[PDB]
This record gives sequence, C-alpha cells and structure tokens, in this order.
Amino acid sequence: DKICIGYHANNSTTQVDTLLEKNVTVTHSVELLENQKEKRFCKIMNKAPLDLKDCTIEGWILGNPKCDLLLGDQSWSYIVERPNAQNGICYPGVLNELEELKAFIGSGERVERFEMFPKSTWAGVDTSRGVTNACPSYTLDSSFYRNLVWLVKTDSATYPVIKGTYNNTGTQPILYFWGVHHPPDTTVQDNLYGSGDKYVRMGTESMNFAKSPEIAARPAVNGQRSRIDYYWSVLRPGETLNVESNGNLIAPWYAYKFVSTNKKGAVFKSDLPIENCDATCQTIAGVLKTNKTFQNVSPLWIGECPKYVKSESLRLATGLRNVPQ
Amino acid sequence: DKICIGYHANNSTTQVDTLLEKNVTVTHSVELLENQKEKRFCKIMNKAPLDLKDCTIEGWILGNPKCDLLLGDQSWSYIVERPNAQNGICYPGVLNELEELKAFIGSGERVERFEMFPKSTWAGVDTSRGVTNACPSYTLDSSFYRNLVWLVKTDSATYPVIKGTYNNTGTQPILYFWGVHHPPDTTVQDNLYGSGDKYVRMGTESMNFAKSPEIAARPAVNGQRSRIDYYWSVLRPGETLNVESNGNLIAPWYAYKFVSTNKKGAVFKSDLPIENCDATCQTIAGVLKTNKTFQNVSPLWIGECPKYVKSESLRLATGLRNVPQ
Amino acid sequence: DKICIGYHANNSTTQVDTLLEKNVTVTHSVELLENQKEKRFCKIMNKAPLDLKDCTIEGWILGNPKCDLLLGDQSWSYIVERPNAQNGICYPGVLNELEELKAFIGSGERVERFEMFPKSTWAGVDTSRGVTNACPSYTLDSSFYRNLVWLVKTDSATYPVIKGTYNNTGTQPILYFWGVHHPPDTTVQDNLYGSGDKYVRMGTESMNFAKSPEIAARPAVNGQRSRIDYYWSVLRPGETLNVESNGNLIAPWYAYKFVSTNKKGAVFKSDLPIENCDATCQTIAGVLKTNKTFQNVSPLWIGECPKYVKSESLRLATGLRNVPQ
Amino acid sequence: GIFGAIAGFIEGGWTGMIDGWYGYHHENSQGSGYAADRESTQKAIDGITNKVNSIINKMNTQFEAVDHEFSNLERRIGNLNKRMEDGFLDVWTYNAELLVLLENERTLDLHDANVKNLYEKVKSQLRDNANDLGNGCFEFWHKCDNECMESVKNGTYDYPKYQK
Amino acid sequence: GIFGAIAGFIEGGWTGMIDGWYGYHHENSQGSGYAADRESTQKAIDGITNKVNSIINKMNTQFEAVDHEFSNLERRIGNLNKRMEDGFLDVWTYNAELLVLLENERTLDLHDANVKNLYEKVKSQLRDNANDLGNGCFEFWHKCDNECMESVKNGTYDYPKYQK
Amino acid sequence: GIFGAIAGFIEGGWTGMIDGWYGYHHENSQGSGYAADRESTQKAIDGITNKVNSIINKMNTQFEAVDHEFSNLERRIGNLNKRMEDGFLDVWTYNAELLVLLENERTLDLHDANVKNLYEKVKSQLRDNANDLGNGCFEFWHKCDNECMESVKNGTYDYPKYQK
Ligand SMILES: CC(=O)N[C@@H]1[C@@H](O)[C@H](O[C@@H]2O[C@H](CO)[C@H](O)[C@H](O[C@]3(C(=O)O)C[C@H](O)[C@@H](NC(C)=O)[C@H]([C@H](O)[C@H](O)CO)O3)[C@H]2O)[C@@H](CO)O[C@H]1O
Ligand SMILES: CC(=O)N[C@@H]1[C@@H](O)[C@H](O[C@@H]2O[C@H](CO)[C@H](O)[C@H](O[C@]3(C(=O)O)C[C@H](O)[C@@H](NC(C)=O)[C@H]([C@H](O)[C@H](O)CO)O3)[C@H]2O)[C@@H](CO)O[C@H]1O
Ligand SMILES: CC(=O)N[C@@H]1[C@@H](O)[C@H](O[C@@H]2O[C@H](CO)[C@H](O)[C@H](O[C@]3(C(=O)O)C[C@H](O)[C@@H](NC(C)=O)[C@H]([C@H](O)[C@H](O)CO)O3)[C@H]2O)[C@@H](CO)O[C@H]1O
Ligand SMILES: *[C@@H]1O[C@H](CO)[C@@H](O[C@@H]2O[C@H](CO)[C@@H](O)[C@H](O)[C@H]2NC(C)=O)[C@H](O)[C@H]1NC(C)=O
Ligand SMILES: *[C@@H]1O[C@H](CO)[C@@H](O[C@@H]2O[C@H](CO)[C@@H](O)[C@H](O)[C@H]2NC(C)=O)[C@H](O)[C@H]1NC(C)=O
Ligand SMILES: *[C@@H]1O[C@H](CO)[C@@H](O[C@@H]2O[C@H](CO)[C@@H](O)[C@H](O)[C@H]2NC(C)=O)[C@H](O)[C@H]1NC(C)=O
Ligand SMILES: *[C@@H]1O[C@H](CO)[C@@H](O)[C@H](O)[C@H]1NC(C)=O
Ligand SMILES: *[C@@H]1O[C@H](CO)[C@@H](O)[C@H](O)[C@H]1NC(C)=O
Ligand SMILES: *[C@@H]1O[C@H](CO)[C@@H](O)[C@H](O)[C@H]1NC(C)=O
Ligand SMILES: *[C@@H]1O[C@H](CO)[C@@H](O)[C@H](O)[C@H]1NC(C)=O
Ligand SMILES: *[C@@H]1O[C@H](CO)[C@@H](O)[C@H](O)[C@H]1NC(C)=O
Ligand SMILES: *[C@@H]1O[C@H](CO)[C@@H](O)[C@H](O)[C@H]1NC(C)=O
Repeated sequence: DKICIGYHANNSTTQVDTLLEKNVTVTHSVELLENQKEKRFCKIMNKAPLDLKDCTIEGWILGNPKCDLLLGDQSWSYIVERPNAQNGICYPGVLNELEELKAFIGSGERVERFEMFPKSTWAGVDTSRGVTNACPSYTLDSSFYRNLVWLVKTDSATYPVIKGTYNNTGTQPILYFWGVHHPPDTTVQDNLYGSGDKYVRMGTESMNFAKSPEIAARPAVNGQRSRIDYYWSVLRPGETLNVESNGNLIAPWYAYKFVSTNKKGAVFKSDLPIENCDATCQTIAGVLKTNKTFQNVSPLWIGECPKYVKSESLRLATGLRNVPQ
Repeated sequence: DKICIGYHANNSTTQVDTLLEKNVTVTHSVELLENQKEKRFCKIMNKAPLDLKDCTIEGWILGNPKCDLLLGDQSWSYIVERPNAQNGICYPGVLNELEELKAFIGSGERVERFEMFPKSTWAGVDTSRGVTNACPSYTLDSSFYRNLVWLVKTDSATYPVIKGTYNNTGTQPILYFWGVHHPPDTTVQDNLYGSGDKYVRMGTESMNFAKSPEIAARPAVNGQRSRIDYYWSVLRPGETLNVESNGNLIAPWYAYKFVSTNKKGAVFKSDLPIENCDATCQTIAGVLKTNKTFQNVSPLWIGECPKYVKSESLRLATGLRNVPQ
Repeated sequence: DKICIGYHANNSTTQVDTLLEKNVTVTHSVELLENQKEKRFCKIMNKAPLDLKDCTIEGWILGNPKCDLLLGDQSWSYIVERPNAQNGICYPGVLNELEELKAFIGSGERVERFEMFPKSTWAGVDTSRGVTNACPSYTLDSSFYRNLVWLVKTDSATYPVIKGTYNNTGTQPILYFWGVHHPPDTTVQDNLYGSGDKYVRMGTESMNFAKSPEIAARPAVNGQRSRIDYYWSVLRPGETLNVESNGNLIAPWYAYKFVSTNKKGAVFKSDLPIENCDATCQTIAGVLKTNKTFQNVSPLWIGECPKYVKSESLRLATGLRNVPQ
Repeated sequence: GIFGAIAGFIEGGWTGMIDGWYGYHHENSQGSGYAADRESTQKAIDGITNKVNSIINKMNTQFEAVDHEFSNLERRIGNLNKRMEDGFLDVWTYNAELLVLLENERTLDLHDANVKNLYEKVKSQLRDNANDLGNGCFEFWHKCDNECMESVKNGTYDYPKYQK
Repeated sequence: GIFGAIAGFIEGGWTGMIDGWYGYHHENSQGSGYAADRESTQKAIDGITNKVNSIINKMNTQFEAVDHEFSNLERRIGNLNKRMEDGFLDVWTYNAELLVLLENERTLDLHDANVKNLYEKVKSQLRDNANDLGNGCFEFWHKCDNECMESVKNGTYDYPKYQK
Repeated sequence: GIFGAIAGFIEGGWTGMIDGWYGYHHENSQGSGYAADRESTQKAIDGITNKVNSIINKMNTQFEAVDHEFSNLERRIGNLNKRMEDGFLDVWTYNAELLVLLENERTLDLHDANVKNLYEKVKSQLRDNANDLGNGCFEFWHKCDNECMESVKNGTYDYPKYQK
C-alpha cells in the first residue's frame, strides 16, 4: 500500500522564456500580443471615413474642379489621402501654414459648404472672367477653384476699391480661404488690375491681414510664371470679417462650417481599400480585432487599440513546467 | 515541557495588494502617496507671489490704467493670474509673440519700472493728446497706457522725422514695448499723422525692425475700428536702441529692468486665495506639506514636490501577514 | 568517515548592493557601466571630422575671407566648432533661420563649392567695388565674402533691373545664399543704388521671395550703421532659380552642392584636440572604447555608443556571497 | 526548480492527472487512480489569474503617435517629435519584454514551491506509518483503504490509530 | 506562503508577542510567556528598512510639467507637449503601481521564509530530545527550566547532555 | 539566505574549492580533498549567463540627445526639448539602478537555494547510513572508500548494501 505526490503534464509543446532559461515548454500559457491585421479601412462608431481618392487635402478643400466628386458636405470618422493623388493646387503658389491647416482639418468631423460672398459683393469689377488653363475641369480647358473667385477689372475702366462683410451670427466656426495674385511683370499687372499701388486687407475681431503684390518672373509651373499666395483662417462664432481690396484679390466665395471633434482625429496616407465593414480599432496598417493587451502592427491608429510595441511575442506562462514521459 | 515557534499579530486592519493577491491585511505598512492639499497660495523661500487680481499679464505689463495697483516695482516667487480678469489690452490689437513673452516673464523674479524715453525725446510733435475712450482710467473716460505714448502731429504742421536713443550702460536686461497704429481709413491717417508714406523703425546691435501702416476698416472693438500692433523686446546689457519714425509710432515711454531666475518659474491660472502662510512645495491645486514620495494632486508646481502620479494609493507592506485568532 | 556540503570562496573584496542589503562582498561580479573616456576627437568610419578652427559655421559657409583655410570642398563624419571662434558674420546683419541652417548642415556629409552666378550675370552694374573694412582678409583692410557679391550702380548712371538664372540639371541639391542691404540713411541709399523704390525678388518652383530695403540708422557694429539681411535656401534637383533686382542686392556668387546623410549627424561645440586615431563611438566629452552596456560620460554622441545614464556604478553579482574564514 | 521538486526529486509528471495541476496517485487493494488536490490547485489558479489580470490592468494605457506633418524649416521640431515617439516606444517595449521574462521565472518557482509544500503537508501527517522513498512516493506499513486515503487527502489523517 | 509556514502549518499568529515579528512561546514548570527572537527580527527590520529607503531613493526625481501657452497656429507643438507630459506620467504611474505590487509579494515571502528558517534552526538543535508535533510546537522528553530554554534561544543548546 | 544555507547553518565557505561554486569535502582512509559538483554548478552558470545576456540584450537601445539650437523666441520649444531629454534620462537611470538592486537580491537567493537543494539531494540518498550534524556535514556509520564516495557524488549511492 502506497501513495504518491506529483504534478500535471500534457501534449503541449508551447514554450516560454525566463531570465534564467530560454525555450521552456509549459502546460498552459497565454499570448498577450496581437500580430494579425486585416489590410483594409473600416467604419468607426458606425461612421465611415473620407476617401479623398485622386485628390489631395489641398485640392479637396480649395475646390479644385477635378475634385468635384468631394464637393459639398462631408462627415468622417477619419480621413484617407492616397499616396499619389494628382489633384491639389493647380495654379502655382503656396498655401501658407499648410501643416497647421492639415492638423486643424485632422481635428474635425464634418464640413458644410456654403456661399459666404456672392460675386455681387464685389462692385464695379469683373467676376466672370477669372479662369486659367492651369485649372481645367473635366469639361473645359480653363476654369478655377469652386471656393475662390478671381476678380479682374471691368473691360476698360480701372480697379475700384471693393468691400465685403460676413457677420458669423451662427454657432459654428467657419473655415475659409483667399489669395493674393503675384504677376510675372508690370504689363500683366496692368492688363489685369490697372496701374497704381495695390493692396489686399482683411479684418476680424482677433485677426488682421495686409499684403501687396510681389511682382517678379518665376520658373514656369503648369505653364504659369505667376504665383498665388493662398491663405486660410477660421471665423469664430460671433466674429465678423471685413474684406477690402483695390487689386490682385482672389476673393473667398464658398467656405465651410466646421465641426471640431475634441477627440484625437486621424489623417491616413495609405492605399488600402475602404470596405463596408465595422471596427473598434483602426491602424494605418489595418484593422485589429483583438482582446489582447499588446500589438506590433502600427503606432498610428484611431479608436481603442492595444499598446504598440516592438516585440515578436509576449508569452506568459500560467501553468507549470511540462515534463511528460 | 514544550516550546513553540510563531509570529506577530495585532489589531491592524490595514490592507495591501500583491501580484497574486488583493486585499491582504498586514501588521505594519507605509503609505508613500500624498493626496491631501491646502487649497491656497503661500510664500516660497519666504517670498510672496504676485496677484494680478483683475489684470491680465498683458494689462499689467503694458500699463493699462485700471492696473495702476500693480504699477512700479514688483518681486515674486511666482505669478497668479485670475481666470476672469477684465483688464488687459484695452485698445484693440495684437501683442506679437505673446506666448513667448509670457514664458519670458514666467522666467523672472523682479521688475523695476523706469522711464526710458521722456516725451521730450520726440521733437516737433504732440506728446500730450494721445488718448482714447477705449482706455479709460478709474478717473477719466479717455486715457492710454502708462508705459506707452501716442505721438500725434502738432496741431497744424506735418509729422517730422523723430529719433530716440537709449544706451543700456547698466548690468540688467531691459524689457520694453512699442506699437504701430493701423488706422481705418485715409482721412484718419491724415488727421493724425498727415499725408505721405510712413514708417516705424528700430535698431539695436542684434535686432532691427521696420514696419508701415496696414490701413483698412476692421470690425468695431471697444468702439474702435483701428488696430494697434504691439511689440516687445529685450535690450541686453551693453546694447543700445535707436528709434526712428515719421508717423504712426506708439513710442516706448516706460520700461522694465528685468531679473532672470535661471530656475523654473511658474505662472498659475487660478482663483485660490493667497494667504500669509509659508510652504516648501506649491501646486496650482494647493500646498503639499509632506515627507512622502508620491502625490496625486497636480503635475504643475513650484518648489520641492513629490513625484506626480495617477495612483489612488501606493501602500507598501513592511510587516508580515496578519493572522490573529 | 564523513562527507561535507559547502560552497566557493576567494580573495575577492568586490561588493554589490541589493534591495535588502548594501555593501555585500561576492565571489564574481560584472560591471555594466563605462566611466572612462579619451579626451579627444577621432575618426568615424575611417572618416575624419571637420575642424572649423577660428571660424564659426556662419563664417565658414558664407565665405568670410579669414576662413579661406576652409574654402572649397569638405567632407566630414562630424563637425567641430570652437567655443571662442572669432570669424563669423563680419558685416553686421542677421542670418535668417540660422538654427534650421545649422540643423541642415548638421545633417550633411560633404559640400562641393562651385560658381553659380558669374559677375557677368549682372548686366550694367559694378561688380568690382563691393568691399568694406568690416570684412578684411589677412592681406587687405577691405574685402567681402567669397560666396557673395555686393552689386553697386555703375560710376554715374542709375541701377538697371538685373536678372539671373540657374537651372539645377544635376542630381544634387544646392545650398546657396544672398542678402538685402539695409542702408542707414537716404543719401547712402542714393550714393550706392540711386533713387526710386527698390526691390529684391527670387523665384523657384517651390519658393518665392520679395523684400525691399528697411532704411534706418542703427548702432555702430564693426564701424557700420548699415545692416545686411542674410538668407539661405536649397535648390532641389530639377528646380531652377530666377533672380531679379533693381537695387540693394547682395547677389549669390558661389554656392554648394550638398550631400544629405539620412543618418543622425553631429555638430560639437568643444575645444578638445582632433587626433589621428580611430573610434567606433564618439561623445562630445571624448571617445569610448568599450563592450559595456551603460556609460555616464555624455548623452551627446555620434556612432555606436552605450546607453547614457546617471549612475556611478551598475555592478551585477554573478557569483555567490563571499564568506572566507 | 529552486525548491527542488519539479523536475528535481520528483523527476517527471503524470499526463494521467487531467483534473488539476497538483495531486495524488494512490495504490491499494481496491485499485489505484489519479486525483488532484483541488484546494492548492484552486489557490494557485486564483493567484495566477490575479497576476495575469494585474499585469493586463497596469498595461492599459497607450502612448499615441500622430500623423502631424512638418515643413522644410521645421526639421528640428519634426526630429524632436520622432525622438519622442521612438523613445516612449523603446521604454514600453523594454518594460513588456523584461516583465514577461521575470514573471515567467517567478511563476515557475511558484508552481515548484506549491508542489514541495504539498509533499511536506503529507509527510508531516504520516511520520512513522510510512516509508519515504525520497522520490515523493510514500509506502505504508499498515493497510489503507479508500476512507483511509481520503482522510489523508482532506487532511484529517488520524496518526494515533495506525501508529501501533 | 511559498515556504509553507505563515498561515500554513503554523496556522495563525500570537497577538501576545508584542516585542518582535518572530519568536517563542515556551511552557515549563516556572510558567510560560512570550519572547521574540531579537536577532532574526532585527535582521528582517534592517533588510526591509533598506528596501523601503532604496525604493524612496530611486524614486527621487520628478518630471516637471509647464504652464506654457500655445497660439492657434501652434496646435501641433502644443499637442506634442501634451503627449509628452501624459506619456511620462503614464510610465511613472505604471512603474510605481507595478513595483508596489511585486515588492509586497516578495516582502511577504521574505517574512514566511524567515519564520520557516527559525523553525529549522530549532529542530536542527533539538533532534531527539523532543517531539515535533508538525504545527511548529516541540514537546520535550526531558525537563527544561529557564536556563535550559534560554540556551535554546541563544543557540547554545547542549544536545549531548539531555540525550540520555 | 532565505533558504537558510549560505552563511546560515553552513556558516562559511571553502577557499579550498577552486573548481566550482558548489561541492564536496570528503574524509576517509585514503585521505581527504575538495571536489565541486560540476552538474549543479554548470546549471547555475548557464542560468546566470542567461540572466546577464538577457539583461544586456533588453538594454540595447539608446535614447539620443541632439545638438539642436534654439533662438531667443524659441524658449518654449527649447525647454520642451530639455524636459524630454532629461525625462527619458531619468527613467532609464531608474530602470537600470532598480533592476540591478532587485536582480542581485534574487541572484544571491538563487545560489542559496542551489546549495540547500544539493544538501537535500545528499541527505535524501543517505538516510540511515550516516549522522546529520546539522552544519551540512554527514558522518558515516560504515566505511566509505573512493568508489564509495564517487557513487554518492554521481548520485548512484546504493542504500540497501550499506544499511546492514
Ligand atoms: C515661352 C514663354 O515663356 N512664353 C510665355 C507665355 O506662355 C505666356 O502666356 C501664358 O501662357 C500660358 C501657357 O499655359 C497660358 O496660356 C496663359 O493664359 C492665361 C491662363 O490661361 O492662365 C489666360 C487667362 O485667361 C489669364 N487669366 C485671366 C484671369 O485673365 C491668364 C493670366 O493672364 C496669367 O495667368 C497671369 O498669370 O493667363 C498665358 O498668359 C506669356 C504671358 O506673359 O509670357 C510668355 O513669355
Ligand atoms: C457707426 C460707426 O461706425 N461710427 C463710427 C464712429 O464711431 C467713429 O468715431 C469714433 O468712435 C469711437 C467710439 O467709441 C470714439 O469716439 C473715437 O474717438 C477717439 C477715441 O477716443 O479713441 C477720440 C480720440 O481722441 C482719437 N485719438 C487721438 C489720439 O486722436 C481717436 C482716434 O481718432 C481714433 O481712435 C483712430 O482710431 O478716436 C471716434 O474716432 C468714426 C471714426 O472714423 O467712424 C464712424 O464710422
Ligand atoms: C561718428 C560717426 O558715426 N561717423 C560715421 C562714419 O563712420 C561713417 O563712415 C563709415 O565709416 C566706416 C567706419 O569703419 C567705414 O569707413 C565706412 O566705409 C565703407 C566701408 O568700408 O564699409 C567704404 C565702402 O567702400 C563702402 N562700401 C561700398 C560697397 O561702397 C561702405 C558703404 O558706403 C557703407 O558700408 C554703407 O553701409 O562704407 C564709412 O561709410 C559715415 C557714413 O554715413 O557716417 C558717419 O556718421
Ligand atoms: C531646365 O533644363 C531642362 C533641360 O534639360 C529643361 O527641360 C526641357 O523642358 C521642356 C518643357 O518645359 C521639354 O519639352 C524639353 O524637352 C526638356 N528638355 C530637356 C533636355 O530636359 C527644363 O524645362 C529647364 N527649365 C527651366 C525653367 O530652365
Ligand atoms: C453682427 O450681428 C449682430 C446681430 O445679431 C450685431 O449685434 C448687435 O450689436 C449692437 C452693438 O454692437 C447691439 O446694440 C445690438 O442690440 C445687437 N443686436 C443683435 C440682434 O445682436 C453685431 O453688432 C454685428 N456686428 C457686426 C460687426 O456686424
Ligand atoms: C554706449 O555707452 C558707452 C559709454 O560708457 C560707450 O562706450 C565707448 O565706446 C567707444 C568706442 O565705441 C570707446 O572708444 C569709448 O572709450 C567708450 N567709453 C565708455 C565710457 O564706455 C558706447 O560706445 C556707447 N555706444 C552707443 C552706441 O551709444
Ligand atoms: C529556441 O527554440 C527554437 C525552436 O523552437 C530554436 O530554433 C532556437 O534556436 C532556440 N533558441 C535558443 C536561444 O535556444
Ligand atoms: C477589496 O476590499 C474592499 C473593502 O476593503 C472591497 O470593497 C473591494 O471590493 C475588494 N476588492 C477586491 C478586488 O477584492
Ligand atoms: C559601503 O562601503 C563603503 C566602503 O567600501 C563605505 O565607505 C560606505 O559608507 C558604505 N555605505 C553603506 C550605506 O553601508
Ligand atoms: C473527510 O472525508 C470523509 C469521507 O471519506 C468525510 O465524510 C469527512 O467529513 C471529511 N472531513 C474533512 C474535515 O474533510
Ligand atoms: C546564553 O544564556 C546564558 C544565560 O542563561 C548566558 O549566560 C550565556 O553566556 C549565553 N551564551 C550565548 C552564547 O548566548
Ligand atoms: C559512477 O562512478 C563510477 C566510477 O567510480 C562509474 O564507473 C559509474 O559508471 C558512474 N555511474 C553514474 C551513473 O554516474
């Protein structure tokens, strides 16, 4: 008669590491780290992202005529820009503070396109001849941005002073844009805006702006030696904007009512397809569907994701050392 | 006859946690984390903070007439701005590089107000009519900043060129301010400074400055459609400043001798009362009087404070497991 | 007859610490932390650093005449600036965006000096009288920068418009410089460039630039009351630059073909001697020759270095507690 | 094991016992059979579930990178951002890997000690009424049926009775 | 306990002993009474004071947030700052909480092992001259007065003498 | 030691034994001499080489400061950078120092337990054929030559033979 003391074992070949010992087979363990992803973009909070498709953010927001697919209202959980999107700023120039604009739009959820300054606002000038072959639509070789208007002196006289006001009596901030045209020589300046010193100025309660032309000849870009300095701002609820110019004004026309998220916000540069599925965690690399604590797919995500980490495995032993025989 | 081996126990019901076990009563433990604070602002190094009271930092340093309580010399261990202080920039405009100025003043310990340019410096102009109902004192409806002076052409003639020099022969850096007046239309510009192109320029060994007016009509703010661009700088020991303008100059008048701390420096936005007590550690949330290692009150402090942390408790067992019976 | 169980001991007096016990002598241990350095600058990847010697980075890159030792091509593993180097910007002015230029050059490996605009580029002006006693060479009391040229109106007539082009048809980006001269008064302006409003403008595919003079009297610096605004840019492969000015142009003359490293890059401010030795790890404080994991010499290095840390020792026990007798 | 038990003096394990981590293999006149010590098993199970849930809980924060872009003249702050993100990534990677290694070591040591202590629990009960082979098996001098074995198992083994 | 002693085979503790962590309860003709083993007590005390002071010492740095303000066009660097401050906050919170948990576990295990080892210290001395009940009490076969008990306590128990 | 062995009941160490960490000092008619238990030695050696290499491996990243300069109006981002670099410096310093302390503690405990377990390994073999002094020396009742000692050492000690 006898009795023995001992312990469990099994068919397991799952291994772990310790400070003292690598490759140690154990009975039961758990893997804390996810490495599997679905290479696609899905919905977040049952809300679908924005596919810019063949438009860049600039081309979208400025109203590039080949970006008319995106025109009007938009709502998004996040934004997807495509690596080699072709339509952005068609008429050569710089968007001032571009990076901060990208960050601001990143922090958004929705835009409502509306008309802020009808062409009638600008009195004694030509609001109908503002076009260039730098900016074609899919239906003509010479157009311009849908949200801007290129004011040019009336077919004879000089450029009068022109003035505009918009009082933001609503509850939402307004994103809007304008520009200054920098011509390549004196004669073009005169052909478009007539002679004399020219200015563009803009005032709000908490912002003012003045600028004159910077006339010089630049390298040809989309067949243009002229430039445009693009500018963007946000008219807060309660604020009101005064526009005043006697020449070279690329005047705001359409603008956006903007909804700030207060949460994180993401803009993904990627080529992954957007599919009609759902997700609670969305990396730039793909979707994670897990209950695990760690992940090694990507540090860039929107939603509720595991802590990104460089490890291959994070295997934690729960059972004892396996010694079958 | 016999003898037994055993261990201590007691009336303690204090508990701790382990990786294996939560809620485990033990004989003796210690709490490393402070959660108790005194909701007040006390002295540091036997030196009292600065209460801006109903002034903002801008209103204080520019010499807003309703901030005359703060006028003259000041010394501080730290600064307290009140959440809804009403007196800042009375005449509408922007303080250029405001955030960096706030940081710089944050890094300070003391200011000595002195007169840098007497009104006599400016020759052939009117130094006595620079007032506005945008900037009232508690004793008249039209005044201006104590540290600035609004130069206006003499009651007939034109605006001559005017010039000023201050050679900083002392051992301390000087904080000082000036401005450019941006009028709303041509006729006001002419009524104040006369006709012709106007400039404001300022030179030191390691800084220069030029600017012209940016004339346009802006929304009414404190009944003004004009603006002022405010500017600030530091004249280093050894440096000297040249002032030159033929119009639109809001000239420096008073300035400050500044003492840099080289230590951290704090500016607290808060409504807590400042009391006549002492302290060796001062958070924005209150005072900590502790010998403990951690705290969960606030990450923002001046003085010698425990390491801020999000924990509720950090209880460390020193005695053994309690098993009375 | 008997047999005993026991353990090793030895002549060792090497000690370690534990959570429970400090000063505990053990049989065998290992030191993970290096504290020994060679106070010198050696080669990295068999490539030698650049000693600026008595030149600052500004003085080197602008072509200060007393920095002619450095003129022409240079290659480096890293850069060494000397604490009290005397030759930098000789003619008083500001180098715009200096810090970013220092960072950019930090990210480099090699420059090829070449001529970008021969003096012939500028037509109908005097390219041979651009000198000042602010900028002496070691052989005359009045010279100027080797990489810039000071254009002045021809000894009678007025300043014509002048124009330059460089099309970067090569595979390397080009670092280049120019300036705007800010005179102290109207008569000097007229003596050098003649009367009338003056401008300087520069265009590329992805950059434009316009600026006018900012005429005022400044404190004397190297006997000059004038200033120069220095500017720097990078012409990318494929881009081309247009230069256009009717006055006050400090024109680019020589420029650099630049090689970007894509690795870290270092600029050391130090007085340590550069010796003809080799090294695989180079701190600002000296060379480390170690196989150890940690170091407490310096956080600033180039090459493959141990993790910087504040510890005095990091001694790890491997053998057992020493109990000889 | 540092307590000498698992893959020590008890040289191996019973794939037979499929209802617990630690237990018994008796041998008597009615037959043999395996049976796990549910008490010290459930203790280990609760303690280790606790370890795992505490580890998951403490690791329930994420540092969060951002898509923010930087111009050509913002090289410095761009690099600053990169260094920050990589930095934090490095420390969390280290914390995780190190914690896993260490904790595995101590988990195994825990299992070992629990076994050792069960062995001791038994030996302490049966002192003279059996023969300690030294490989964790005990050979009775007297007779032990099922109500006998059971009393050892549920810890109520009457040593007086069987000592004669 | 992993050494089996505290709340193990010694099932509970003596509120009676108020002058040490570990000790004794003798029982003889002059009477009984409690008395703590000052040596292994003072050892534990020094080791654990050391643990606590080392922990406090290593934790004697503070990451320091700042009141710095950022304009509307400084959203990016503002967010960068926030992410940094929260980041560091997260790692220090983690380090603290985790270290506390772990260290408590090992502290308790330490107390347990110190007890176990005192028990062993005794049993090793008295080998035949007493009866090991198995609950950490020892029953003498001979007579033990106070100068007798004391010699066990200060470790100088003469086994030859009382073996007959 | 928490296992009671090193500087415990085995009060000191043999400078004599120069070929291992743990081992033996026999004593018989041919003479005495020292000899180390190469098995548990090589085990300790491999485990601890492993500890050291894992520690070095996990520590194989460097946070990297930069020489970047900041203007007078870049005080804020400058300070941001400084706070970041010092921050990371602080956490890596802490991690290193703390890890060293802790790991040293557990290393020593490991050595202690390995000794204790060797002692047990022996005692378990020789049960009646010798006398346990309690200071880790064993006194035979019978005779033990060299082929005798050797069989204890390589673990093949025949207890039946010498029990009579
Ligand atoms: C060899 C060389 O450099 N030749 C140029 C010559 O190309 C250039 O003419 C310009 O050429 C481009 C080529 O794509 C366009 O044809 C320009 O036309 C328009 C335009 O479409 O953009 C017509 C348009 O209606 C005008 N816009 C408005 C609102 O009136 C504009 C506008 O005048 C310019 O964009 C101003 O920037 O141009 C055409 O001008 C000439 C121009 O000086 O210079 C030669 O050297
Ligand atoms: C319906 C409407 O928009 N009406 C405005 C009319 O209000 C405005 O007159 C200005 O009104 C404000 C109202 O608070 C003040 O009364 C302005 O007065 C002063 C001032 O106090 O600031 C008088 C002051 O003495 C002047 N300062 C100096 C140093 O001379 C200034 C100064 O002229 C202006 O501040 C320039 O900015 O104004 C008063 O001007 C008129 C002005 O054009 O415009 C109507 O459309
Ligand atoms: C008491 C006082 O302030 N007197 C100044 C007087 O010094 C100043 O004359 C200038 O003095 C400096 C002193 O070092 C130089 O001599 C200037 O000479 C040059 C120069 O070398 O830089 C000659 C040079 O050839 C000129 N350069 C060219 C390209 O033509 C320049 C150039 O004119 C100036 O640098 C413009 O900045 O100067 C000399 O001008 C006079 C000047 O107004 O003012 C008195 O008040
Ligand atoms: C810069 O140099 C290249 C020459 O290599 C120019 O390239 C030409 O561009 C035109 C259209 O702009 C093409 O049709 C030619 O066939 C190209 N030829 C070659 C050889 O590249 C380039 O356009 C030049 N640009 C400027 C502004 O000078
Ligand atoms: C913008 O619109 C509102 C209208 O809602 C204006 O508000 C008025 O402001 C004046 C004083 O400035 C008050 O006395 C009125 O009673 C307000 N009325 C209303 C209906 O709000 C506001 O002033 C306008 N501002 C501009 C610059 O257009
Ligand atoms: C500012 O003040 C000091 C006076 O203390 C001036 O210093 C003089 O500088 C000249 C050369 O520039 C020397 O030769 C004198 O001997 C110096 N004297 C003294 C007393 O310092 C300084 O130059 C002044 N600068 C300006 C621009 O005002
Ligand atoms: C661990 O095991 C794997 C196979 O499961 C083997 O390929 C690898 O080389 C081993 N590594 C070490 C360090 O033993
Ligand atoms: C721990 O104890 C408290 C009471 O002291 C109790 O309310 C709480 O639920 C317990 N938590 C756990 C996890 O046992
Ligand atoms: C540790 O030992 C050194 C000498 O080796 C001694 O000077 C020091 O004071 C000791 N420190 C402690 C805390 O025991
Ligand atoms: C032990 O086992 C018997 C059954 O064999 C049961 O009836 C008895 O009550 C049990 N007692 C305890 C204390 O486990
Ligand atoms: C032990 O106790 C006696 C008193 O009962 C004392 O006189 C003796 O010297 C002590 N010796 C040691 C070694 O503790
Ligand atoms: C033990 O030692 C003897 C030599 O004394 C050797 O021949 C024998 O084979 C060894 N056996 C084992 C299992 O170590």
